Formats: sequence, structure tokens, C-alpha cells
Amino acid sequence: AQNPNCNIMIFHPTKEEFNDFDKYIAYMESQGAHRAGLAKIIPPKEWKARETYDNISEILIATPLQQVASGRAGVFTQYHKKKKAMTVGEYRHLANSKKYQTPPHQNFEDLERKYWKNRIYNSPIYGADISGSLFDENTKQWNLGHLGTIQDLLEKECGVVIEGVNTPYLYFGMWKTTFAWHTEDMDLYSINYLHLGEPKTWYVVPPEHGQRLERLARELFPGSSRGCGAFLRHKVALISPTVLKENGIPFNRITQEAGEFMVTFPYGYHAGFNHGFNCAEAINFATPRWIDYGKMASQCSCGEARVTFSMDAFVRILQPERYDLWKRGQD
Ligand SMILES: O=C(O)CNC(=O)C(=O)O
Ligand SMILES: [Mg+2]
Ligand code: NI
Ligand SMILES: [Zn+2]
Repeated sequence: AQNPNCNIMIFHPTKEEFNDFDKYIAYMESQGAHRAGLAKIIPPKEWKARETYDNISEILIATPLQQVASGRAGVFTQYHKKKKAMTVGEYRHLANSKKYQTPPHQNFEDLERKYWKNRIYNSPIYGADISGSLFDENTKQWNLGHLGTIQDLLEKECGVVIEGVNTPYLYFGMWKTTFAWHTEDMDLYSINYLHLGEPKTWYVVPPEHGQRLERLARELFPGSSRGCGAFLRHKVALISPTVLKENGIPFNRITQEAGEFMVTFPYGYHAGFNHGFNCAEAINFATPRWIDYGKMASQCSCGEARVTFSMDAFVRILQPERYDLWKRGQD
């Protein structure tokens, strides 16, 4: 069995290997990369996403979100308070202000210590889930807006044509902006490209151990667990590496820098934080190996998780028994 300790693997494709996306995902899986839940892909030196980032300041962040925490330093939830619209140039200046800028630090480990110690005492502002792309239209390799669609994958594998579309999202981050513990919708893959700026630290639980994380989360968030049998779908709960280690939960960590891709694999729980002002692009995707995970994915039906238009068809076709209840949750 490849990668039996479920370590995060890092790949360096050549320019020739970077031509065929599906084939390279399948190659990484042949080496056991999916066992970790997360992999890093460093593009060949010949590749670029676009020519420059000098002209992005006029992008609008219509609904910046202030991430307000409750709990204790290692075990907390966050809620998202809506703020007034601002441009990417206004947001960059905000991120660099004395109130929000990254503190002085020695290295990534020191900054990680400071994050876990102090995150709860601040409320950073995040631009999230902004439909759009920063890939140049002429970038032919690993262009996140030109991937094959999940609806076409399901049709190719299962024969059923369905409605829906699949497009990328942009994220603008600052120091302490936080992504809560989650898997993707319908336990899909995701791919994330860090376009510019400061790093993102990731934490991940191997897919084969995901139920261990869920059992801990029920113990640590007991009211939330009573409210909903899949409350991690709400994307609000944080648990620190120290707390995971105290409770014997298997996980790994890695820092992504600008110019690097990360792939998350089906049912790989992940969480993390941004180091300072940055811009990332991400999209979900599927492969043949996903279909079995999609058929088994939990679902939130309490009303909280509320998701995209395109999830309807995935639930309807892969999970017909659950469809009626899930749809009540959506309405
Ligand atoms: O850019 C981001 O904040 C977070 N991304 C993810 O959880 C992902 O790509 O799967
Ligand atoms: Mg602009
Ligand atoms: Ni994710
Ligand atoms: Zn729910």
C-alpha cells in the first residue's frame, strides 16, 4: 500500500506532465497522495497563471466578512458578520494597517504559535466565495476555470445528464483569517491556487480517519452536535493542533506559499489560516474515484449549511433516499 503513514506529499511535475490534469491527479493517487487528504503541487518553472497582478485593485468584495470567535483558544467557533463593500485595493490597505497586519515573527512555526495563542482575541475580515478567476484565458495548463465539470463527470460515469454549473471562487485574506474544519460539499475534491501574497497554513485529517475527527467534534461542541448530525458542514468549528494531539487524532500540517497548488481529496477534513494579505482561487472537482464518496457523504438538513444550486442534482441522483429531507433543509 503506498504512503501507509498518510503523509502529505509534494509533487514537482515537469511541463510535459502538467498538460493532462486528470492523468496527473490519477498519478498522484497511484503514489498514495490521497491517503493524507491533502497534497501540494509545485508548477514547473516554465508555467505562469497570468503575466502580473498589478491590475487587480478594482475587483469588488461585495460582502466582506468579519470572523468573530467564541470559546477558548484551542476550541472555538466563529461567526461571520457582514461588513460594507470594499475594493481589493481598500482591503489590501486594511490588511496592512496596524490593527490587522501580521506581527513580527521568526519563522512559520513562531507565527503558528502566535495564531493559536491569540486568534480568538481578534476579528479579522475575509473576502470569501467571490465568483471569478485570475487565470489568464490563454493559460492552458491547470487553469482552474477550464477544468472538466462535475456534472460532465457524473454523466460520463453514470450516464445521467444533469443541470448545474461549476465555476471558481476568489478569496482575499489577511492575518488570522480562518477556515474552519470541513470536508467539501458532497465530499468532492478541491484545488486551491495561491495567486499572490502571504502563505496559508493547512491542517488535514487522513480520509480513513475522518470519523475520529467527527467523534471529537461531537464531544467538543455538544450543543451544535445535538442541533445537527452533520454540523461540521456549517463550517464554523476550530480545534487546534495541540488539542488534536491531546486526543490522539491523526493529522498533518503544511504551509502553502504563493505560486503553489493544493489539492484536497474526498472526505479529507481540513482547516487553516492565512499569514497576511493574500489572494487564492479555488474550485471543486470530481474524478471516477469520487463517485463512491459522493454516494456516502453526510448531509446537513437542519437548515444551517445552505449550499449552491448544483448540489441538488448530486443529492437527487447519488442519494435519492436522502433527497426529500435534504431539500426540506434547503427551503
Ligand atoms: O482559500 C481558502 O480560504 C480555503 N480553501 C479551502 O478550504 C479549499 O480550497 O478546499
Ligand atoms: Mg481591478
Ligand atoms: Ni475546503
Ligand atoms: Zn446542520
